[PDB]
Amino acid sequence: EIVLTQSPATLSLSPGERATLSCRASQSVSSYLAWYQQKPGQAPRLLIYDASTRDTGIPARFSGSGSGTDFTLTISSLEPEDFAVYYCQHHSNWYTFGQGTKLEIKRTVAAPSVFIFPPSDEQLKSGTASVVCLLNNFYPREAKVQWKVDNALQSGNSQESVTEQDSKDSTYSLSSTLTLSKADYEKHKVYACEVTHQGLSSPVTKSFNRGE
Amino acid sequence: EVQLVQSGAEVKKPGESLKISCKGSGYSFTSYWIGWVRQMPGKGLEWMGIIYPGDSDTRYSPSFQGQVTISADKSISTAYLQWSSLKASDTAMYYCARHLGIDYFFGMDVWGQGTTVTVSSASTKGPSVFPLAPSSKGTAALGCLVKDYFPEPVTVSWNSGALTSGVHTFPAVLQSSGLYSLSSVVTVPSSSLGTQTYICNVNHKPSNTKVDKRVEPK
Amino acid sequence: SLDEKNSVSVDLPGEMKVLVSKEKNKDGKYDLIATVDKLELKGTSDKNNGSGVLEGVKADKSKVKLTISDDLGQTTLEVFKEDGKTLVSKKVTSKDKSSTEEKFNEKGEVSEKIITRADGTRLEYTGIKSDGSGKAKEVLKGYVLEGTLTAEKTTLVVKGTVTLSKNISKSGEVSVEFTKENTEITKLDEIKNA
Ligand SMILES: [Cl-]
Ligand SMILES: [Cl-]
Ligand SMILES: [Cl-]
Ligand SMILES: [Cl-]
Repeated sequence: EIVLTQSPATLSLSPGERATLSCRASQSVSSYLAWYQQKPGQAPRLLIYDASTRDTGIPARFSGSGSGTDFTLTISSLEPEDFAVYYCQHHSNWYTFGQGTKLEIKRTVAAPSVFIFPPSDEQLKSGTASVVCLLNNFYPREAKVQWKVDNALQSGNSQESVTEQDSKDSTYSLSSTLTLSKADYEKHKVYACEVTHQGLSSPVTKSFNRGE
Repeated sequence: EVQLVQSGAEVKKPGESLKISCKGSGYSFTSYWIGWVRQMPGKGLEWMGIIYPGDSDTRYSPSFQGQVTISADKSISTAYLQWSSLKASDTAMYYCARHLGIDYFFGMDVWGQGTTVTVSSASTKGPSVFPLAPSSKGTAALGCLVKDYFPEPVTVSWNSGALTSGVHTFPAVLQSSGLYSLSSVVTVPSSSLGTQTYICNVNHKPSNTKVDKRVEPK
Repeated sequence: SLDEKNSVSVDLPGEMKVLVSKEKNKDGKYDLIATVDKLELKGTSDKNNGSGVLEGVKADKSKVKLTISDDLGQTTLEVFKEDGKTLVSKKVTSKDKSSTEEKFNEKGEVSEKIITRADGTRLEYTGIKSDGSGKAKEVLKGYVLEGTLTAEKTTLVVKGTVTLSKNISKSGEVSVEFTKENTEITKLDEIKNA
């Protein structure tokens, strides 16, 4: 089938700058390409159709161009409300949408502040132990968290989630939760969260000893 | 004045049938294709199929053929998306949108506001709230763990809305048990752990659960 | 508007012509004027080439749009309904005088399709269905042939029991169960003999 590929996956810019988004098709295709914008919590909005014609009400700073295999969405000068996910969609392959490009705000690299939280004594009376690791106010979004129990690498027993880019400082925050049974938790001594991120010169670890 | 209005959010159990609806206003509903679009949590958009309400001609994407039925009631400008036996993996956001052209394509130019479908074997349950106490230490972190509730959403404020600076409330994750869990944290100067009181206010309206949890240092 | 002294005439594919502004317009660009079927279309663009987009509205509120490729070797004429979004027809004429014209039904499907070769002969398809079938009619220099269309080939036939066919497929095959200027043979009645 004809496949659409959007580049880049993440485009990091600032208000005032020019933004170019790419959609490429694996074969030469017709002009029937549409572009959409979707902000968090909102329905998509059509911006461009037939590769180059603007929809009603769309501001002039949006424009589309391209033919054959290479299509471009250009935002002449970015406004704050332009930071969102952008999707292309072509007629071929049963109107399949592209995977999307996230347009995010570029800011200075900032290492996270790392915090580890042992399970509360109240939770342990219920039979479960949740250990929480906080990564506060970092940029860019790429961050790896690795759990260590008695220096054994943990796998398949944690969940994480990341906030949206902060409205005032443009940073991300991440919370990682390690869940074990109280029996398994009371079997090991040292619990450690290891964070890897490009703003740190080396990986950073926070840990505690159970009972201390 | 051209618009599409979808029916409200749905919380269902697996196996149940479900029929959600999309009502058109301000234009000739039977003169245009209406399409349905899926967006799974944290994912992109997926075109499911289209119907021409004038004669109920229906075209499905090969990815969704046989998984859903799209129908329309021409006399009340309403399109429908239905399942006979919902799956957990059907949990997603569903949009209807006006679909322009078959052998040409000018995109989907009018969208409904979306309909959330949650499919879980779980029943309504209020959360448990555990402290995330600050450690021995200048910036300190403290928070609340809001664990094992259903369905979404839950709301967390700090000191009854008096503390907003430095607060991060994380998106909920779905655990293996089918119950949701999230955490809310806040960074404060470690100077104020002995004097300032920190209470997190958790509200789960589906269960009418209000919890105030005092977070103290150990 | 624009006339003999304030413009330059540029010959386009499909025997259309466009006028271009002399030096430059009020706010940067060149102005373009082209009259298509009683209706004059206005468009602005850079380039001073003749290339660009021109639009217009008919008396019945239908919208017309004419785009001219940058090398001026291709021309696209689209007719929309009143909403400016429902496609009524789309014709693409090439510099070599060949063209394809699609007419869409109320559902947005190609229901009629006219293919004009460089020599002027036309291949007309009417009543196209979602199957991929329909009626087929070849317009020639003198006579008309009528037949059927299938998603596989195109069969044209003339009819005693002596009734033989003419086949044109997806590609440029032409089998008979023949001329390159598409025809010696002469006119319609005279086919039944041989
Ligand atoms: Cl290691
Ligand atoms: Cl560094
Ligand atoms: Cl209409
Ligand atoms: Cl969490």
